Amino acid sequence: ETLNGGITDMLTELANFEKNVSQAIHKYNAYRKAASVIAKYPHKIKSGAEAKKLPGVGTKIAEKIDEFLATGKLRKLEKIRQDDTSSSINFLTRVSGIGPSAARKFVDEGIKTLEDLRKNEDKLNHHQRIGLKYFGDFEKRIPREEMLQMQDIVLNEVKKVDSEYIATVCGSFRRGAESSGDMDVLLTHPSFTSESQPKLLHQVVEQLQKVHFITDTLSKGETKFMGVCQLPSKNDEKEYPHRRIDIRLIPKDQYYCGVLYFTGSDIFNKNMRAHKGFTINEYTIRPLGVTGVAGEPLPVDSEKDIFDYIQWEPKDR
DNA sequence: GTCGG
DNA sequence: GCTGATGCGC
DNA sequence: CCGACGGCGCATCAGC
Ligand SMILES: *P(=O)(O)OC[C@@H]1O[C@H](n2ccc(N)nc2=O)CS1
Ligand code: NA
Ligand code: NA
Ligand code: NA
Ligand code: NA
Ligand code: NA
Repeated sequence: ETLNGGITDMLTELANFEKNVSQAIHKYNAYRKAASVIAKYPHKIKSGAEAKKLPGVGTKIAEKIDEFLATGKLRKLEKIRQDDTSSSINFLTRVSGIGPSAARKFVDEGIKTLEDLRKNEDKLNHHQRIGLKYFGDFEKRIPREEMLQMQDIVLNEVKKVDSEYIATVCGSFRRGAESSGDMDVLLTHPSFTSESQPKLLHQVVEQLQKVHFITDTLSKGETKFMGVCQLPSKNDEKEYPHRRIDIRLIPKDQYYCGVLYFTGSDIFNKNMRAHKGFTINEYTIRPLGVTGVAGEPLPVDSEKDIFDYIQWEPKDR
């Protein structure tokens, strides 16, 4: 599955410059679509024309592939990689909270590196400071073992605040994956429905700060919390990395739609979405009509009440 | 940049 | 001060 | 040729 990796690296490299430097998000997704269709292609590509056959690979990406195969490089990438301005803008967006627009502004003012960021705490907002502070940790994957320990803590403390909460760690983790990029937790409580927040999210966040699991807050409102956490390590062991954790308060009757959605995979979702006359979003499933007019959303008490309706487990996905 | 109305 | 627009992460 | 390409919660900015 690494058979066109040079081609795939190139395309992802091009993708990020469109996103972070050119600010062309559709070009970004075009290069990424092209990269992943190629990454799944079971042969070593020999020509751009061979690749052009795949959906998401067009004439310009096929030309690029021909230049890359003939020379092992792309003049445009070589060039843009040398460029002080653009390289810097690209790199700074790796800090969580620095998007393409903040990156450009910093580089305009001569702030180009992490050091530069450090020397100017004042010019960054809260999220950006936390992303700087944990820059290295956030780029690390989380082994399954550590996620299990993190899960242990979350369920214990959620249940302790109130035994009637229901919390589920979603993401790749729930799919059995050997590692994860962060922790996505979905939270509900029987007294929170589509027509209902009484500090339900807040008092959970607070409990996990109280036992020193949550260490920082990127953002926090009534339904979505974004922050940082860390496992305790014993007296004379090296610290675990700081880790990203999100917690979502969803109403009881949308939980399982939410669960499914944040369970992923992104691939299987977009897939089963289009796959019959039903439409699905993170919240609900609605039946259509003639034009395609969504009727009222259907009740749900489980994940598998949804595997009724298209005639369609997380292990697989 | 690629697709498709 | 308040409303809506934009930036951002995912 | 020429528009679609994803949408939503929170923080923060621009404007009144
Ligand atoms: P994060 O990287 O934790 O992804 C998990 C969930 O998937 C959904 N998702 C992923 C990527 C993007 N671009 N958009 C998106 O909605 C929601 S968070
Ligand atoms: Na641009
Ligand atoms: Na094609
Ligand atoms: Na960023
Ligand atoms: Na995730
Ligand atoms: Na992730």
